[PDB]
Amino acid sequence: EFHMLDHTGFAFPSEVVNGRRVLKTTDNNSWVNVTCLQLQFARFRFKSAGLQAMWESYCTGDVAMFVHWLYWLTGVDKGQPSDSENALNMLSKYIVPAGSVTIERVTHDGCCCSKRVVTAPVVNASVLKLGVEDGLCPHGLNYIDKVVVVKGTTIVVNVGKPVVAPSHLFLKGVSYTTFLDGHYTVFDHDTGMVHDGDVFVPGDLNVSPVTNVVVSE
Amino acid sequence: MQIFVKTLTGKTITLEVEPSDTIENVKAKIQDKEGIPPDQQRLIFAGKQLEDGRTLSDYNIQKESTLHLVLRLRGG
Ligand SMILES: [Zn+2]
Repeated sequence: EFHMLDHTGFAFPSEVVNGRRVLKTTDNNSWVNVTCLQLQFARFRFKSAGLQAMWESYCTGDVAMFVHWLYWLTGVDKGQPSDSENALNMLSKYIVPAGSVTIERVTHDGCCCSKRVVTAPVVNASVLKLGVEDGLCPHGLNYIDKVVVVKGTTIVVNVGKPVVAPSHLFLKGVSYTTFLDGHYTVFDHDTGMVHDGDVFVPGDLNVSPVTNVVVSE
Repeated sequence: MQIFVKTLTGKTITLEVEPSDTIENVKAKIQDKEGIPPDQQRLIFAGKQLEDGRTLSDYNIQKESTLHLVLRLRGG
């Protein structure tokens, strides 16, 4: 039972960098840092008042309880590296929906075609404007799945490996989680600068392998 | 029934499953064919990550459905 547990071990030294709460790189916690960064970039709130208080505490620099809860929800032990895209997917059902994404599933010639609106805070789709190939149609051609409409704020999580691509080919977003191999960072679109633990270093999206993006209409 | 899984190398495999098969059971089947340990598998269907303890029926996964396999990242 989470409330019974010692959180003191998860009190990672934190800072404010470009107005964002960030954790010092220690104990393989980069996954925690970029998960929490994208929650701030997306401006997400939790359905539970108890979780939302833990989140507000994290942002004001009382990080231990919300960080522990992340480890606890995801089944990760202190000092173990993990997966931000997994953590974000597991966080999704706890977050108040604040937007939607329309996914077009089509063939180049239009043999078969559809659109579906997804209204979860975290949606798994291509982070590229051109989309990804995804399964064969009854007529016998491979489907392309791409994001074609953005309402409010969603976090799009790539269906695949981290993606290296000329920056213009990515879905338009405010922030891009990048993975190098591993170690997680966040490309800030506004500044063109990179959140790497508790420092702000220059970076290039064209060579950043992107795993997820905060999209906002 | 038959469903399809898009593997890490972009090729498509076939699984023999029932609607009442758990996501753990589907992951065990991908492990048999792909060698990817269940705890390292993330399965995507209709933009959703599938949860352990739930079944294919809970997500309305019908025959000739294509799941997407994504390998777990270790970021420190
Ligand atoms: Zn077709």
